[PDB]
Amino acid sequence: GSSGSSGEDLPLPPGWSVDWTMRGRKYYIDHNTNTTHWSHPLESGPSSG
Repeated sequence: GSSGSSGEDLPLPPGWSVDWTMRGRKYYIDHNTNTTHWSHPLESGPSSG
């Protein structure tokens, strides 16, 4: 099935941007709050809609 809950490339909100570090980790950046998150912002308590 799924590798291991690595990610679902969910539709990031307006203002966010994902980037891979040298090592090879995927992190999401929030330009609205100026903060980073290892896991998707919608995955853990999205509270969007």
